[PDB]
Order: sequence, then structure tokens, then C-alpha cells
Amino acid sequence: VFSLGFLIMGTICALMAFRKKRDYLLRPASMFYVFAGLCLFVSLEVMRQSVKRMIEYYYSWSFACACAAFVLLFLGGISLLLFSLPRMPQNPWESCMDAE
Amino acid sequence: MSPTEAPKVRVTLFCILVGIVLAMTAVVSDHWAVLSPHCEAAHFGLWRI
Amino acid sequence: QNPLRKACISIVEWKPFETIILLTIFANCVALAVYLPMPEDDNNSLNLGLEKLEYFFLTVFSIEAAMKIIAYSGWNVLDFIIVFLGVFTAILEQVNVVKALRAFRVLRPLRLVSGVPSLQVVLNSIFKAMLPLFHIALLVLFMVIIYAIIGLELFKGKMHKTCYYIGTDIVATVENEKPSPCARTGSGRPCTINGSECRGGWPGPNHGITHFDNFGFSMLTVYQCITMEGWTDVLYWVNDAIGNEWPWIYFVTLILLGSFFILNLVLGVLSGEFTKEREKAKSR
Amino acid sequence: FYWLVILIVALNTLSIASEHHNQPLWLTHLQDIANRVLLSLFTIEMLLKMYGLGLRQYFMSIFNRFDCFVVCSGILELLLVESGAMTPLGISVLRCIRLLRLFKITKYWTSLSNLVASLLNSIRSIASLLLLLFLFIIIFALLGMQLFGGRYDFEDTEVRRSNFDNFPQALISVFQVLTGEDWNSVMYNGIMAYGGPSYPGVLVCIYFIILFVCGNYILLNVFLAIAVDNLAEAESLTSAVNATWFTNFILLFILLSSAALAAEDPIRAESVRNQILGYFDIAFTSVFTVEIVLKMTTYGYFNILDLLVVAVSLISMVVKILRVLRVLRPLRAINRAKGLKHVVQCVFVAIRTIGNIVLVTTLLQFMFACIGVQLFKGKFFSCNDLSKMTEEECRGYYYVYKDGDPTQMELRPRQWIHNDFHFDNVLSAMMSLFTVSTFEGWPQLLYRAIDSNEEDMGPVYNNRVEMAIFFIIYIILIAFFMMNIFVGFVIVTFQEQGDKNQRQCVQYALKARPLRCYIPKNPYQYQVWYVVTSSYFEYLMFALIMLNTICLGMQHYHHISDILNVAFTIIFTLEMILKLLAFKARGYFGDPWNVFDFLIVIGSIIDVILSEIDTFLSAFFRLFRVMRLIKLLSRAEGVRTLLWTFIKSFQALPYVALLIVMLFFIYAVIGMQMFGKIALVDGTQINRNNNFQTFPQAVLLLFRCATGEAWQEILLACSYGKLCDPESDYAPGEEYTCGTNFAYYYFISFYMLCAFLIINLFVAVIMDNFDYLTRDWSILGPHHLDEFKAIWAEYDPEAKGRIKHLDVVTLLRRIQPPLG
Ligand SMILES: C#C[C@]1(C)[C@H](O)[C@@H](CO[P@@](=O)(N[C@@H](C)C(=O)OC(C)C)Oc2ccccc2)O[C@H]1n1ccc(=O)[nH]c1=O
Ligand SMILES: CCCCc1oc2ccccc2c1C(=O)c1cc(I)c(OCCN(CC)CC)c(I)c1
Ligand SMILES: [Ca+2]
Repeated sequence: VFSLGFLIMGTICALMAFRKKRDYLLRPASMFYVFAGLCLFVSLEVMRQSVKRMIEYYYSWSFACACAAFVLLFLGGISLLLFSLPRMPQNPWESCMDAE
Repeated sequence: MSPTEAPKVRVTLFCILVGIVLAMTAVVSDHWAVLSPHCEAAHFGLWRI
Repeated sequence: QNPLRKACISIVEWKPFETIILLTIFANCVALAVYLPMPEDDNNSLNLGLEKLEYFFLTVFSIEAAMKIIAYSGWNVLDFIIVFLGVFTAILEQVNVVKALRAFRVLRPLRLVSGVPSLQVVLNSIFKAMLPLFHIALLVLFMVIIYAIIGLELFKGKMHKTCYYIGTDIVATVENEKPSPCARTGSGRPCTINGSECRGGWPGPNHGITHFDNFGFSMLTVYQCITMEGWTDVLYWVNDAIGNEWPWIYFVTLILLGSFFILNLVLGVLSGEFTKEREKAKSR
Repeated sequence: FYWLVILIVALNTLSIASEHHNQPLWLTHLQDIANRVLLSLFTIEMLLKMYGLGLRQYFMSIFNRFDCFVVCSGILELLLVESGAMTPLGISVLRCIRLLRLFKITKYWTSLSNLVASLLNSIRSIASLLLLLFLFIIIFALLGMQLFGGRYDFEDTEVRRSNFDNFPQALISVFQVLTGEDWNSVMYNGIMAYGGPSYPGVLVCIYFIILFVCGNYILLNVFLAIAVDNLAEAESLTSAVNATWFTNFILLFILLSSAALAAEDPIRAESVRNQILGYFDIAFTSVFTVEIVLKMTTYGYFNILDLLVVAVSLISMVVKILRVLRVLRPLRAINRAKGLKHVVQCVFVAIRTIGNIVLVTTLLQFMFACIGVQLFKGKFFSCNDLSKMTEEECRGYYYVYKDGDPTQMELRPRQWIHNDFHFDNVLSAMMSLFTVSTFEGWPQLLYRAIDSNEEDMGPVYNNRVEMAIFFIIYIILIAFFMMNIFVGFVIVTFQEQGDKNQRQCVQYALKARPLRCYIPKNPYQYQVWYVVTSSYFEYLMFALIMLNTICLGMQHYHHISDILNVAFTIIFTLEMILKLLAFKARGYFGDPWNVFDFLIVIGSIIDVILSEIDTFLSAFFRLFRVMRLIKLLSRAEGVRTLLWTFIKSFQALPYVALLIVMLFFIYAVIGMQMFGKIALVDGTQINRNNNFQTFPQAVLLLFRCATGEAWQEILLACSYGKLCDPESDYAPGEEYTCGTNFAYYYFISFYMLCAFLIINLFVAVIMDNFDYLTRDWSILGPHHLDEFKAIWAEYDPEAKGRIKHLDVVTLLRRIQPPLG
């Protein structure tokens, strides 16, 4: 439920970023997505530990589902964070927080 | 303004939307932990088992 | 300062007196080289002979220092501190009728540099080629501290189980294998020796030296890994302790950053300083 | 006579190189006889030149100077042959001076004459720097003798050759630590000589750390200076189907096919995964077959590569050579990518540029291998127990006492073993010297050579300590001097291909843009902006970061850290609230460092909540508190600038790194095909942590080999003698048939290629940074212009072009005299 709350916060941040030239809000939304996915991964890890401490198990439908969800959220958040950041300077005159 | 309407950002946002909807649907589908005692396969999940 | 009442001993310095001092420094270095250390306060005839000869060098150095101080600097204070330590050790030795204080005698060869201007300016240049490396050294220390803390929080008290024999305190290994950590009912490594079992109470892999138990030992093993001399052993031991899925990230990233990137930085800065010095001296 | 004398020299070097251990009697007779005729020919050639050119001008060249020495030494040796020459080591060392006539091959290369002239000019500086280094080594050897001399009295039977018992051994140990090979074992021995891993015992590691750091710094200084300066003088005197969619699809298919090839199962020939991989491979080949036919219908050196790849793929729908020849698929990307082709061409041009040093180094290594053959021919044999000195004595069984206890016995058969790296012939000697030049296992070879007793006899402990001169001289000459010139050659060569200060300044002025400062209104918020932006706040929170780092290092194995964690988390959360209030969340996220702080504080809050919920009723979330002192980087301007410039240089040239990635990929796949069926046995170099069974394991093995670990041990671990894996499919009766002798080529070629590529990448990054690296920090630089931009933003909140004319007057006072 903490992870889905983080997802909700990220969704509202992304929605607010599009309107009235609020371009700066794409970074907090990406970070919220990253943390929500990370909570999801640690939740599935604790579930794997619980099923281990309980013969052999099998992952067919929902474990790969949750793993794909975690990978999608993590990679999407990281890519959005990297894309929102303007650029590496690469030039002595160029630097961050410049004039657009 | 430039990184808002970029197609790459749109692709990443679409992937994030797919991931979030998949995770939302996956919080109920408890079909990942199956234990065979050895015909007593179980369905272990977050909410209900 | 003082009038011509004591400065009657400044006339031999202009004479090639420094050559005799250089030769006696070389003789003292040779005497230091031929000394044979012995365990548990043992000696031979030669060591006793060299101990008596040590006073001959001390007297010469002391009279030379007293002769130069009366007639009259960074490199002369070094001679003074060496001679003071020598005379202090000689005084202490004959009144307590410790050997650790004798380690100061390895500073005598520095007087060879002190007596030759060529090595003097060479050492000066080598020191002068070190100031630009300050930022690199700061970055190295910063990375070492971060990686030591990360290893402290990740692998603390994990490499303390190895497979002993059944009911004995003997570590179970094979012909050409060093002892490695072990894990029972986990993701680590289970021991495959027949009459062996995994239990704790094990000081560590390298006689208790290589582990992330506290900050000092974590720093030591991180520094050892950064030199790339035995980092694979640490990685393999951590893999045996906890599993070979995560730790490779830590160790490979440490090797890539603290070893290759740092070496590239050092080489670049040194090459830049060398080229700058050559271009500055070209116009001269 | 030029070609005649070169032919005589070639015959002489062939006769020298033909000598080995247990050679037939006819070979010995021929080599004995061939010495006389060739010496006579040299004498005859000398006498003709004595009249052709005269007795006076013949001695004005060092080229013909040593010929007289060579011929007179040969005559003297031949005359003393008939005497009673005992001491086989002595007669061997008088056979060593017969090898100085190998320099007639070096005598023919005139392209090294410009370099050697600078060496002869700067011989005094070379000697001075080497003398300073030698004095440093002497001082540290004396210190080690004082510290660890006579303190290695361990009751166990373990042998520790690298000790400080006397001056030669202390010098050898200090040199070994200086080379960095197995220095940690020496450090462990020194630590355990004292109490051990206790408070006063571990402080002796300071000696080893200081020795390593200072010696490596001195070594870099001396050798880099010599190489770069002498090579600069040497060069200075020298100068006096067509759409982008289709090609993108093809490249994606190249990547997919490479990934499918990489993730195979070499151990199981018939497996579930292998069939799916074969289906994917034939599906990919079907697409590539319809792609080559399309190209040739519209057109008539790179397409034949695709044709050959498709042919060898379709031929599968020694009979397995073509199975390993499909590792050429990643090489299909060279033509598609212009940058990849350009960097491949550049590295080939660099390879062809460096051709003289490689040849002279190989030839000098050949002479050193000949000397090593003369010195250690047959002397690298041994028995299981060192009490049996001969092959006939080393038979039967003997007792082995484990842990040194005389009451714990075990029986082992006695076998006459031969060292893996020896000097029996020129090829084995060259392999041993190549292993030595990589600083891998060279102490073992050194100590085996010191104990070398006789032609067919076992070792004698500390028999010949003077044999360390050979190894030390070889390391200094080859692994130190010529290797540094090779590195220095690339540096100056790339510097050649690399006013201008005014051009850079005018380019900065033309292309500069102002940066935002975010001066806030609403004076109630202006007060919090003033308190936040004040240097006192940043000093206070730098102190708090330092305190948090200090508290983080206080944890140890065998609860107060919990409350301090919460306290620090709350303090940083209050920072985040205050910054958001001051910057109104608009300019706060414009700074990447503030984004990093947001990420760190959110991670720390989640970690604290997780710890609390665990206490009410995951290990890696604690790493967020470690990254807190990463934000300390924003205050160190020099460190941040250096990191930024080198990072952007690495970003600038990604194709040079892609060459290394492709090399690793190709070699890993080849290794899985070749050595993937070797069983994992403890006590060997192929085990659970080091193998070729999976692609990640092969890549890790190659990376370990790149970083100069025990790669020659891995090379020996795969040579046609290894037990095959039980799950692998092999015919019954034979199990010890896994491994190939191809491992020698594999590992040697990989080591050379990886070293060259890493050197190329490092020099490329250095030359990219050279604008910043060779910068005068006094005349003028971009830092002054950045400070001017900062003060402008101080006087101008928003960019909005320029500012009022009256406001221009005051800011020129703040401009430094170097700029204004
Ligand atoms: C001898 C020698 C060295 C002590 C060391 O053995 C070598 C390592 O790199 P390398 O073997 N290059 C290729 C094979 C490569 O892939 O590097 C990895 C294997 C590390 O050779 C040189 C590299 C740069 C300049 C000159 C030679 O550098 C020298 N060193 C290093 C650090 C230092 O602080 N002080 C120094 O003197
Ligand atoms: C097509 C690429 C060929 C590269 C190459 O060919 C050589 C022929 C003779 C001698 C050296 C080379 C060479 C190297 O690039 C090379 C080889 C070695 I070994 C080497 O030293 C590695 C070990 N090092 C200590 C870790 C010793 C200085 C270095 I640096 C570069
Ligand atoms: Ca090594």
C-alpha cells in the first residue's frame, strides 16, 4: 500500500507537469516511480523468503508478472529522471541551470 | 518545454503507465507461490491464501 | 654574531672535508647492511663488533655537527636530528643495563642525498611534481571511505563460518585450497567434505585479517582490493559467505572506479604537468 | 657483403637458439663444430675490413667497436676450452658471453638511433633518478630488516621465502612489494609475525601501505619522465535496403543474434534451452538470407563478411570448427556504424605506428630467454618430498604430515614433477619470461631458480641467491624501461595529432549563456532564502554530514545507531522542507544536486519507516544514508571540475570502449565453446567461482585476467588433461580429455589485446582532456569567466538579455585584474 501510494503521488506529479509549463515536475514523479518499484521488489523478495522458509516451488504466472512490473517501473523511472535532466555540459561555457 | 513533448519521454511515460496498471492488477492475482507436498497445490499471496 | 673568538674552525669546510663525511656515511650504510637480525635476543660475533663500531660513527658525526654549529637550514636540521637520536640511543643503551628505538638508524642514508646537490634538486623536483595530485588523492580517500562504509553495512560478520571436521576444531580443506567462508541452509556455499560440518567461531579467511568487521579492517581490505592484488579472493569469499548474485556488482564497480579511473586520472595529471614543465623550460 | 654478413648472423642466431635440454649427441656435436667455422668467418671478415677501410677510421664507430671484443673473447674462450674447466655453472657463464654476438641483429635498425642518442645524452639524469630510487629501496629494505628481521619464527612447517632475514632477501622482498605482485602475502606474514589482527599488531601494515604508495609514485615519476622527455627529443630531432529503418532493423537483429549466441549451454549438448536457441538462430538466419539477396540485386570488403557469416550459418541448417566460427556476428556492426569503423581504422593505424618498439622488445626478450636457457636448463625438476634428489630416488610412497603434526600421517606416491614454466628450450623460456613481464607468479619462478642445483637434480634451499640478479635486471629492462617507452610513445604520438587561448576565449564569449539565480520576492520568503543561502548554513550542514559519516563508521560486529539514524533523517527532512519553502519548488528542482538530496532524503525516510515497522512486528535500503556524503562534492570545486571533465571525456568517446566490450564478448563466447566442459573441482583454478560454463562467469574470468590476477594459473588449468564435467556428454572410458592446448594462444592473445585496448582508451581520454590538463592557472581560464557569469547572475536574477547601463559600471570593480 505504501508502494501504490508512491505510485499515486508520481501519477499526480506527472499529470501536473504537463500543464502550464511545469516542466520541472517530471523529476520528482520519476523518483516516486523508482521508489514505488523498489518497494515492490523488496515486497516480492520478502514473499520469496516466506515461501522459501515454508519439495520445490514454481513461478509461472504472477511471479514473472511482479518481476516485470518491478523492472518496468524501475527502468521507466530511471529513464525519465535521466531524460528530464538537461544535459552533461561537455563544453567549458555550457553548464547546468542555464538559460533554457 | 523541450523534454515534455519529446517522443522518447512519451515512450517512457507509456511504459510507466503499463507497469503501474500491471502492478495494480498484480496485487490481487496471487498465482506465484505454488507448493506441492507430494494433489495439494496451494496459492500463496499477499492478501489471501 | 659572536666575534672572532670561536670561528677558528671554519677553514676546513672549504677544503674537501665533505668527501670524508660522504665516505663515512657510506661506511655506516654498509655496516647497517651487513647486520644480521636474530630471533629472541640472539647475536653473533659480527653483530657485537658492529655495535662497538657504531660509536665510532656517532663520535665523528657529533664532532662534525659541533664543529659546523660553532663556525656558523632544512637539510642541516636533518643531520642534527639524526645525530641527536643516535647519541640519545647510545646514552639510553648503557644506562638500562628498548630495541624498537634502534629503528631510527635507517635515516642515515638520507645524509647521502643531503651531501649531493644533484639528488637534492632531483628530490625537490619530485616533491614539486606532487602538488597537482592533491585533488586526486582527496578523491581516492573519499571513494575508499565510501566503499569501506558500504562494505561495513553489507558484509559485517558474514565471513565467520567455515566447515570444520565432525566434533573437532580442525578446518576441513583439500590439497590446494585455502580456507573459505561457509553457509548452512542458505544461499552461500555448503561444504562437500565427507566428515565435515559448518559452524561458527572462525576468526576469518586470512587468519582473521580479511573481513568487513569494523571500519579499520574494512578500509584495509578495500585498499587491498583497489591495488587489484587479491580482490578476486575477497569476492570469492563473500560469494561463499552470502551468494554470488549481488557482490560482484560491488567488487567490479570498485575495481572499475578506484583502480582504472583513478589510474587514468593520475596518468593524465602527471603527463599534463610533465608537458607543461617541458614547454616552460623550452623557452629557457 | 651486407647480405652475406646478415646471413652469417642469422646462422649464428639459429645455432644459438637450437640448444635445449636432452638434445641428441649429433646436435651437440654440430653446435660445437658450428662455433669454430662461424668464429673463423667472423675473424676473416674482420681482417678484410682492416685493409678495406684502414686501421684508424674503424674505431670511430661503436658499431664496429664491439666486433673486436666479440672476436677476441671468442678466441680466448676457444683457447681455454682445452683447459680443465670444472664448475659446470662456471663454464655455462663462460658460454653466456658467446651470446653477446646477438647484437649484430640490433645493429641493422637505424630507426632507433635517434632515441638512443637522447638516452646517451641524458644518461646522467637517468642515473641520478635511478640512484634516488635505489636509495629509497635500500632505506626501506633496512627498515624491513629492523622490523621483520628474525621475527618470522613460526612453529608451522609453512615456508615463507619472502622475508627480511638478511640484506639480499630484504631487497628482494622490497622489490617484490614494489612490483605489487603478492605483496598482500608479505603484509600478512608481517602482521602475523607480531601479535596478529590486534590493535598494535595491525599497525605494521602502515609500512607496506607507505612502501607501495611511495614506491609506485616514484616509479611513475621516474619512468614516465624519462620516456616522455627522451621521446619528445627523439621526435624533435626526427622532424629536423537504403532507408534508415532497414539498417536499424538489421542492427537490432545483429544485437539479438549476438545475445542469443551468448546465452547458450555449452555443458549440455541436447537441452531444452538449446533447441529454442537453435530455432531463434535459424529464424534470424532466414531474415539475414533475404537481406543479402536484396542488397546484391540493387548493387554489383565488408559485404563478404556478411556473406561468409550467412554461409557458415546455413551450412549448419574438424566438424565443430565452424561451430565456433559463428562468433563473427558481432563484427557485422563495424560497417553499419560509422564511428565504429572510424575507431577500428584509428586503432589499426595506431598498431602500425608502434612497430619498432614491439620488435626490439621481442628481440631483447629473445636474448634474455637464451640466457635463461643457458642458466636454468634442466634445473627445474623436483620431487614430492625434497629429500629425494634424483628421478631414480623419487619412487615409491612417502608420508605427508598435515598441519605439521607428526602424529597425523597420510600416504602419497612419490612422483618426479616438472615445473609448469621452465627454461628447457627457447620457447619455454620465452613463455616464462612473458609471464614474468606481467608480474604474475614471478616470485615463484625466482625462488625456483634460486634453488636450482644441477642438470637433473632436485632443488637445494637458497642454493644460489645471486640468480635474483637475472630476474631483477630483466624486470627493470623490459617490464619497466621498454614498457614505459611504449606507453610514452602513444602519448606523444596522440599529442602530435591533437594563437589558441584567444580563440578559446572568444568562442566562450560567443557561445556563453547566462544562468538562472532565482532571486525571490515576498520578503517573508526572502528571509528564509537569506538564511538558507548564507555560507553559515552550508558550513553547518557540511559539519552535520561529516558527523553522520563519522557515526556511520562506528558500527562493528559484536542499540544507539537507531536513534541517531532517525535524528539525522529528521534534520535532513527539515532541510528539504526549508529549501522547498525558500525556492517555492520551482527553482529547487532546477538544481541536479537538489534532486539528489530529494532522492536521498526520500530513501532515508522509507528506510526509517521500514525499520520502525520491522520493530513493530531491506538490507540495501541502508545504503541511502551512505550516499549522504556524495552531496559533499558540491563544495569541492576542483574535485567536481576534474570529475566532470573526465566523465564528459568518457562520454565523448564511447566507441573506444565498445571495442573493449566486443573483445570481451567474442573472447567469452570462444571460451565457453572451448573450455566450457571442464569440471568444477576445489583446489584448481576452474571451480564454482571461476569457470567458462555461463556467459557472466566467462566475462568475470576475462575481467579478472585483465586486472592482472593469476591468469597463467588459469591458462595451466585448461590444457588437455582435465576431468570432464559429469553432466557433459562424453564417450565412456575417457573422462580426462577436456581442455585444449589452444589455451596458450587464447590467453596470451587476450592479455596483449586487452592491454593494448586499455592503453589506447586511457590515452584517448587523456588527449581529450589535454586542454584542461595542460592549463596555466595564472594567465586566464574558463574559471574566471564562470565566476564572471556567477557575479552577473548575482546582479541579474533572470537572463532577460543584458542589464541596465548604470549597473554595468559597478560590476567591473568586482572583476579581477586578470579579467578586468
Ligand atoms: C610497471 C608497472 C606499474 C606499477 C603497474 O604494473 C602498471 C599498471 O598498468 P599497465 O600494466 N597497462 C595495462 C596492462 C592495463 O590494462 O592496466 C591494468 C593491468 C592495471 O602498465 C603501465 C600503465 C601506465 C603507465 C606506465 C605503464 O602501471 C605502473 N603503475 C601503476 C600505478 C601507480 O600508482 N604507479 C605505477 O608505476
Ligand atoms: C595487436 C595488439 C598487440 C599489443 C602488444 O604487442 C606487444 C609485443 C611486445 C611487447 C608488448 C606488446 C603489446 C602490449 O600492448 C603490452 C604488453 C604488456 I605484457 C604490457 O604489460 C602488462 C603487465 N604490466 C604489469 C601489470 C607490466 C608493465 C603492456 I602495458 C602492453
Ligand atoms: Ca598478481
